[PDB]
Amino acid sequence: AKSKNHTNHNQNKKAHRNGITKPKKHIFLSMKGVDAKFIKNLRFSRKNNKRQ
Amino acid sequence: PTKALGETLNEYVVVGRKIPTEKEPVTPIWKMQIFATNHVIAKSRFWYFVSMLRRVKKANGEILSIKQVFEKNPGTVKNYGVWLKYDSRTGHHNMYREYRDTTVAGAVTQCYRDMGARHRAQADRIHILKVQTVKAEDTKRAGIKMFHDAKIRFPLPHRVTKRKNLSVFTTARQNTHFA
Amino acid sequence: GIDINHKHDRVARRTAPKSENPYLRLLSKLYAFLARRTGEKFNAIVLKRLRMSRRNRQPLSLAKLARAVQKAGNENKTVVTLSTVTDDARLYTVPKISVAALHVTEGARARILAAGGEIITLDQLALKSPKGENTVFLQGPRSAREAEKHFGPAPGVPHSHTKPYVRSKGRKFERARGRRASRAYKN
Amino acid sequence: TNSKGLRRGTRYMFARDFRKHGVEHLSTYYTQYKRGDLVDIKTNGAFQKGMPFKAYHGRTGRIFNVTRGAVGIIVNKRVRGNILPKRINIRIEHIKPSKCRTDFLNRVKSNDEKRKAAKSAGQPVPALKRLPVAPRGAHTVTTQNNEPELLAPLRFEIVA
RNA sequence: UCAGAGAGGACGGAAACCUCUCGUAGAGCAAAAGGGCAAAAGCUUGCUUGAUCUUGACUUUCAGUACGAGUACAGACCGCGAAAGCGUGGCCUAUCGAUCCUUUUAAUCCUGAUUGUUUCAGGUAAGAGGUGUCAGAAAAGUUACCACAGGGAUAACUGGCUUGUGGCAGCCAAGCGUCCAUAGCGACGUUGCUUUUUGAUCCUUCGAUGUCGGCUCUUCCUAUCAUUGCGAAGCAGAAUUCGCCAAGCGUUGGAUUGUUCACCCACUAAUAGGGAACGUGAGCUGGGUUUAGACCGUCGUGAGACAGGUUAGUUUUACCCUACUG
RNA sequence: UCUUAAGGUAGCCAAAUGCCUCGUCAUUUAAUUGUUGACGCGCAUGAAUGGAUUAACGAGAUUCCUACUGUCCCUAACUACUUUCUAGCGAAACCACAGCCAAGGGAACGGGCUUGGCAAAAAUAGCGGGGAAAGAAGACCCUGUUGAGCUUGACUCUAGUUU
RNA sequence: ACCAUCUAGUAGCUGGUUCCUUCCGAAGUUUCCCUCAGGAUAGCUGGAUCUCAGGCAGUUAUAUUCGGUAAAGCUAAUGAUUAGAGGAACCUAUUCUCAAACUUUCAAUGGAUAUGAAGUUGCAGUUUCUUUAGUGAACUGUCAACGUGAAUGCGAGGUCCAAGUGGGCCAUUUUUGGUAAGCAGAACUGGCGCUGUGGGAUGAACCAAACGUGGAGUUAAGGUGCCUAACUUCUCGCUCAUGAGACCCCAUAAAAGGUGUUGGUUGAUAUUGACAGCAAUCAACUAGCCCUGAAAAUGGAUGGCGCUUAAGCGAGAGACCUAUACUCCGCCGUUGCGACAAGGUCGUAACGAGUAGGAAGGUCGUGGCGGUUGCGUUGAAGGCUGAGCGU
RNA sequence: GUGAAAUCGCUGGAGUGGAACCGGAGACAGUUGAUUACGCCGACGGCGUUGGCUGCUCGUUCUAGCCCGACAGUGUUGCGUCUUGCUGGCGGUAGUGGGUUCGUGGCGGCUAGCGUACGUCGGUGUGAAAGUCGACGACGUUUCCGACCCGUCUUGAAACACGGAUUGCGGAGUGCUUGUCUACUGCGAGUCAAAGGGUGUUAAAACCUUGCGGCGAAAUGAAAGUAAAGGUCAGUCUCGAAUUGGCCGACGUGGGAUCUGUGUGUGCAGCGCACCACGGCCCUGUGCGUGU
RNA sequence: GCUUACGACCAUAUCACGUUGAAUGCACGCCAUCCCGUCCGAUCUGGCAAGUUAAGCAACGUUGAGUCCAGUUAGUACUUGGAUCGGAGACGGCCUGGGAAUCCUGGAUGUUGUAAGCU
Ligand SMILES: C[C@@H]1C[C@@H]([C@H](O)CC2CC(=O)NC(=O)C2)C(=O)[C@@H](C)C1
Repeated sequence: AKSKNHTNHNQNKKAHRNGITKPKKHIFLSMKGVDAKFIKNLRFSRKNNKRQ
Repeated sequence: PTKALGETLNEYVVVGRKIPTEKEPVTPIWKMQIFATNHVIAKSRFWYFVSMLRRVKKANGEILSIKQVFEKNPGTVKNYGVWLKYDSRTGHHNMYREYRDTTVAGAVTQCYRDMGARHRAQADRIHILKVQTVKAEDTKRAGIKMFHDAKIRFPLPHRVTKRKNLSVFTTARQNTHFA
Repeated sequence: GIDINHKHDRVARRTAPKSENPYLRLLSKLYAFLARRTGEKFNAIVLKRLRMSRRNRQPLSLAKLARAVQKAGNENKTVVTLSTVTDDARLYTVPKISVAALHVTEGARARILAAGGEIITLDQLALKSPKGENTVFLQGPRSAREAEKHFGPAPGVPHSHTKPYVRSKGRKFERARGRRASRAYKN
Repeated sequence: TNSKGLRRGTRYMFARDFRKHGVEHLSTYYTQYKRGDLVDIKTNGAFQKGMPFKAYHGRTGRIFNVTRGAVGIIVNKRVRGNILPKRINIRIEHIKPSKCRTDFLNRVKSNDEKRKAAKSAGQPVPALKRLPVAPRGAHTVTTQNNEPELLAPLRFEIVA
């Protein structure tokens, strides 16, 4: 009663059933994982710029 | 695959050439005589043969002209010689065949039918190298030669005639001999 | 045979309030007529919010109403909301507010009327501004629900701040393994 | 089943090109990378540090971080029915500027310059759209010194 | 600058050490394989402890969980270097571990709730003690005295596909055949056929298709033992061999063995080979196999095991439909 | 010469114990994988886990001679009671629907399906080819984190007993 | 042992699981589990909807890239491996044949990214980061100008709740184990499972084509001598078989042979008369049909009957037949949109497969309760059964 | 009391060749309807729509042949560089002139289904009844086509896989506790109120009644404990991990249905809900780290 | 037309043999007290300027090897998609599109930036 039976038969069809979802367009706006020193300097710069 | 469909294949003259490029601003013009059912097939076979013979394919070339050729005088009988190359189930062979007809296109159609009948060869496995008109004394096939006689005579021995628009049954006697 | 997909042919929608309230149904009728005839997206919005479920109409705060009215140019416009207008104890000064709403709580109504304001119904709003002229459309915060706190990525996945479903709160209720590095890991 | 090591099946992928081994030329380090730029990933086997994973080899990504000698890149990866924008910190040696985006930028620059010049000179706004190559137009071909050659199929010859 | 090669030098030789040329890596880099590396990642050597403290982000497996491993930074304190720089272990790809509990280190820390002091105990943070079935129960057999829920997801008998093996038939001729490859054979090779061998598979059947052999009785096929009609011989004839048309008709009595097979005795025209659910158990028998009793040998501490031997061990139902006989 | 605690002694044997095996020789027969008597490097005989014998006894296993016979060549005849027919009485098993075949394909052995062969009431007595006929949720095999009897060097306990 | 109770003991296992229509509609795959007949997990699916009104796409174009398979190479490295040649080994230049764990080189299919408003130019501020340095980097501003920059198609996005599934099987191509297998294991895609319909005599998968209920017309695959709707229709050849042949998967056939017949290739002789006997011939080949090779058991299969200038084989031509397919016409319903002062009516365009499963409608049906509307000894319920109504 | 189905007997009709049942389409038997205009049916015309078959006639594309001239050949009549024939390209085309191709062409002929720009007319029906006409024809009979037994596990069932002889009646996702989401209702920074008490005689109901209780309004830490207001402008300064004062007060930016203003379906500008994205601050724990 | 320092691309630049080399320069070169390092002033390090283009280096030469580019190989090999295509099969061709690489042939033999200098 062998029961390993791996396959990839219908998986592409299942994936395309609902369409392949491309990544959003705001992912490039976040500064997550950016250099800590650069982020610190950016925070200081943003804190001080005079609005008018 | 390619098939010689249609009674009395048409004959076309096709002229084409490779599309000029910077390195080859002027290209040679090629011309062929092709027997095909219609001009689309004519162009297809033209490109087939031209791609076989010269380094050019349909993508890189163009068809300057495609024209149909009509028999000059279909009121006279000629002997036609056909040089062809064909592939059997085992090997490739060259054949020379002879036909009698009032049109070269008719002779080529006869050639296709005869090859199909005698060698079970289809149109896709046959290349027509050459077609010409042979004189009476330059023929070399007995079937054609036996008809080069001004005194030719023969009856119609056993004529089975088919009734067309009548009942299947009749009281008439059927006669196959007509002296 | 035609090669098309029918999975999304039908779109779920509310063509009338699920509520059996006769007055709500009458308001829906009136504003369906108004939207169909005047052809105003304002009336369409009012109709849709009338037919919405109560989950989508979170209560609105008198503080928000006052903030909307105090903005430059909004002093005389009528605030229209299909959300209940509640009273805000943290609000000390209430300006003059003209509001059309389904329901206004006792304290909010008392404060609005005392401050010289006016409260009308949706049919009175229809008579006043049939096309929604001089209006300020407002609603309560839709995502501010304890239920919404539990929605999102599962609590046990990285960078997730979803609230778990816990029997109680304390050191003994899902605070040991997978929540601190001293126990296996932390996410 | 296969082992799931990091460099399984990279025998030829991470190898150097023939007669191309050795010291790494310094334009690789002199090249300028800025956040928002597009870069192609091609692993350099000679640098075992900061290597990209085999699944990102030959893929193009966008830089989001610039460190001392590496860059953070956002590369699209297919996982079932979603495309994930994975973030990878790759060293400079495995990175090469992408030319598609710079070509597009050049085209946009040319479009703007042509539009500005035409507007200033009073000309009509010119066409600034790429068009698919249209079918060939009408022309004439001359046979002078180029007479057509009659071609026929050749007979079969036994080539021993 | 390696592996190695060439050419020289007391004892010194094929091989000790010294010298000069050439030497794209043909060496070495802890280990398996594969990548990588030449003023190095290799060899020699100096100094050192970045194999240290701290938090996040990310890659790999992936559910985009955890562990493990790794990547690029940020803060501290350091090492080497003249310096730029490099360094969080090993040139890269494997070399490893949750909860609970114990134990250790850390704060001049928190708690023991009648007030305090000191022991003691318990906590917060980071390690170690181990789960190798490695996302991690604490675990020896036998049953033929056996039982239950199921399984044709799964074996033993038939049937189905396959035909390695078994059997049978062809093609070229090196040779045998006193001489002569083909009368009759035919090696080295090679082409097929068959399912009366045994295998391979696991498609049907485990709310059961009664599982060996013999007896009895039909019919069928031939790859023809005999007989009929013929052709060819290394055919002068009892005799014998090959081949063709040919399954019309025959192919027996016995000793031993449960035997199918096997072997022998005798007669005979001949003592041909096979199928029909390895034909045939509501046709028989029950000798064997194949429950429970019992004995021996070997094995086991033992219960017990043994296609090892031996003895004894219940064979049910047709009156229904069809077929067949009248 | 290696080597054990000791290295199977007296006996006995192809045995109810020997695989190879239908062991080899003789005896019995026309013919014997059988019987008996011998041989013994005995896969794996053996001395109260008793060895070797043994008169008498045995519904115990085995071989042979004689007598006897229908076991057989090869069947036949007869008797009683059935079956048979009649009067009276009168069930049960089983039953998806039903019941002629060949081949095909199909869950790889059809009563139904496809193509053919065919196809004429209602019945009596037999029959055992088929209905993969009926009896029973396979007593064989496997699975189950299902049992039970028994054993012990399994884990954890315990009556009792000694101190 | 038996009796009662704990006890309706537990079962990842077997069996059953009861009305109608409408709409949508799967999976046998990933990871973890003393896990492999089971679960959890992601995937596939339904429903509720909500926010909006151009950015997307199982498709191309342009631009740029990745790869080391087919092919190619070993007279290029490594590993095999035949033979000599020029100076027994050795050297040189060669040579025959090879590589899943060789390669200089290297496709086709294939993968990825980009193709403007979230953009391009400037001006004018911030920074403790960076630089010798306005030197850069980044950001900020209700800054100023410019205005949609390939094709085709098309409305897009978000959240929540939850089912079933987690035995698969078949086929073209590629491919590993095996002698092979209707065997075992994989890759892409399409199917059956879940699915009917025309054709292949018959068949889960083959060819055509997918389905409301009807009609007319036309077809796909397949066919037209009779079964059987459609021609013994038209043209040219080949074939005689003492059971020929007859249509994808498909239902077996080979090596080797024929002086059967039909075409071709090559080489010779021949009219200074070619072969046989006292006017073409000879020889070797070649490939169509036919024949031998070709033996199995109940009587049997181009599906059957039969068919021989065919009703066979090959090339073709007209016409004709036939689907739940295509066009048009009516009706039913769903969906989208819309009109109307209505929990409704109507209009309009497209659409209608379905197992497991999910929703909706039900003036479908049954028994009560609070109310409401009525009928009944001039006959209620119950029972048997004609005229109608509703899919 | 009623008196079903299965099963069974009789009378009459009808079928009856190794199953029977069943779907589609007719016919028969049978059942049922039927007030000049109108109903129920038919025929012939017209019109609309979708067609099917079949002819002429213009032209268009590419092309000849007949006809004429020279040359070359010969399957050649009649009597040899003869002649008559015939063929081949080549050159001409006046005249004549067919093939092939189709046209945003022109003109016809026959005929079908569906519907009714609508006409011309026949059958029948107006007291029964009989007849006639119309419609059905349902588990009756007969024909042509199709047609394997359901439920179930299964990759696969008509299966030589299991359950099922027949009929009636009964027969299986429930109750409750606890969660979560969703829909509806009331109130809303509150809401619900418990046990209980007061009342209530169509008194287990209904009605009234809560310093206090549940949930919510504040989190965080193991705990001791601590516990959520800043924006902008302008100052002093020991120029720093300082301080002071006003105004505003729930932060900033981008996108935002709607609204407002203004141009020309569309554009620009302003205030911006919910929501989304990117940040900023504040509370608590902890590491580093200072001081005033 | 050149030399040097620092480079970029990393053989069209490499390798073999040979000719030439004006000026700067580079280089060889002399010495070893001192700094510095060795068994050894060979290397490294320091102080110099008698001598040489001998070598390095640069330019040039070779029917030079290598490398690079192009042609040919060739519309060939291979390959996407199609067929109720041929064949017992192995396989083969046709339709529709992509499309190589050896042998062989021919050509090229570094380009160039910053700074300083010679002519
Ligand atoms: C660290 C390792 C494990 C530890 C201990 O046995 C593990 C526990 C785990 C658990 O949850 N329950 C238990 O009863 C055992 C121990 O003493 C040694 C073997 C060492």
